[PDB]
Amino acid sequence: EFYHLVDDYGRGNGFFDKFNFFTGDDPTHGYVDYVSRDVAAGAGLIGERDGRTYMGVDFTNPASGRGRRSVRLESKNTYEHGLIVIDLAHMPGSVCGTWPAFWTLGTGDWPYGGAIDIIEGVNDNTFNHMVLHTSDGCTIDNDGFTGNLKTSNCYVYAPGQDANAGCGIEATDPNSYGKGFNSIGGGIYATEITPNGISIWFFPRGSEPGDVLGDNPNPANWDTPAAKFAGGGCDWEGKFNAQRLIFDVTFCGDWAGNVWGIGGCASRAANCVDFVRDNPSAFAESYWLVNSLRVYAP
Ligand SMILES: OC[C@H]1O[C@@H](O[C@H]2[C@H](O)[C@@H](O)[C@H](O[C@@H]3[C@@H](O)[C@@H](O)O[C@H](CO)[C@H]3O)O[C@@H]2CO)[C@H](O)[C@@H](O)[C@@H]1O
Ligand SMILES: OC[C@H]1O[C@@H](O[C@H]2[C@H](O)[C@@H](O)[C@H](O[C@@H]3[C@@H](O)[C@H](O)O[C@H](CO)[C@H]3O)O[C@@H]2CO)[C@H](O)[C@@H](O)[C@@H]1O
Repeated sequence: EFYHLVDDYGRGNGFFDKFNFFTGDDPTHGYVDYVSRDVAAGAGLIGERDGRTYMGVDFTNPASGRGRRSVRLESKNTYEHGLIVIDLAHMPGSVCGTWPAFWTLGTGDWPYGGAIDIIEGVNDNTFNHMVLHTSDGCTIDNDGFTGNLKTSNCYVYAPGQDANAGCGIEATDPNSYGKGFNSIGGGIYATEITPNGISIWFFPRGSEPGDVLGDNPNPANWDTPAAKFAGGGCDWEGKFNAQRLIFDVTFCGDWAGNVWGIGGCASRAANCVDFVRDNPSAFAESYWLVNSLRVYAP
């Protein structure tokens, strides 16, 4: 009745076995060096921490080569429709120079498969930004969510929007991302994909509904989502195909690197790359700590 489990990602090596580790140059052109599973384990970038799954970055060595070492995991399995529930004890902090993201990417050529940014932000951001990226012909309505809509056109080249800004909604809770999120011991992000739209709920630690982690969660009875992407201005079924889950932490690049000098991180260094390269200790908080990752289907 409602939803049923299709995949419990487990923890540790069993969890890592369900992902492919991306090691190519960063598609978002950041100052990052994505390493293999073996190199990551050898550098302490991945592992298990008291039953929870850890994924972080190099906060020890001055960077060299492509950039600061990190990992990008992309799930082996993909999902058409469903409910993605992640319980995090910790997420990458609001650290200057960083650009963490837990998101989904459709199959096929970009951007026809669509993409969903569930948890994403840059540098010293306070609020989480939930965003969709699609081909042309997809805009969203203004109701059904607690967050504040920033952009309404999901097309990667929407007319007056920055390139690939997509259609984003900003959370109103300062504990929805980074520093605040970690200070309260994290929380739960549930993402629902249907042929009529996408919804994302953020439940700060201890405020989650009693069935969110169980066998049959029912979003219909949950409080208002933080972000809802729906409306007749988009063919929801056609704009998104099978999605794979992705975890990553990049540095500088297209977004973080370009807004480095405009925000509160500007005074830290002349530029993002210099900061990330010479201040390894600043990235200790840039890690994911997963309590559980479960995917359900209608
Ligand atoms: O166009 C050249 C490459 O595109 C790759 O697709 C990328 C896309 O280019 C990139 O902008 C996008 O970045 C993601 C954001 O859209 C959003 O979803 O947030 C993500 C997390 O921060 C961010 O990475 O990612 C797309 C998928 O990697 C093609 O994959 C690549 O083959 C092609 O050369
Ligand atoms: O290209 C040089 C030019 O960059 C401007 O900064 C842009 C950057 O180029 C864009 O790629 C970036 O876009 C972000 C998206 O990639 C992201 O997915 O979503 C965010 C959120 O709304 C987008 O901002 O935006 C920045 C800032 O507009 C510099 O401003 C400009 O001076 C420089 O010449």
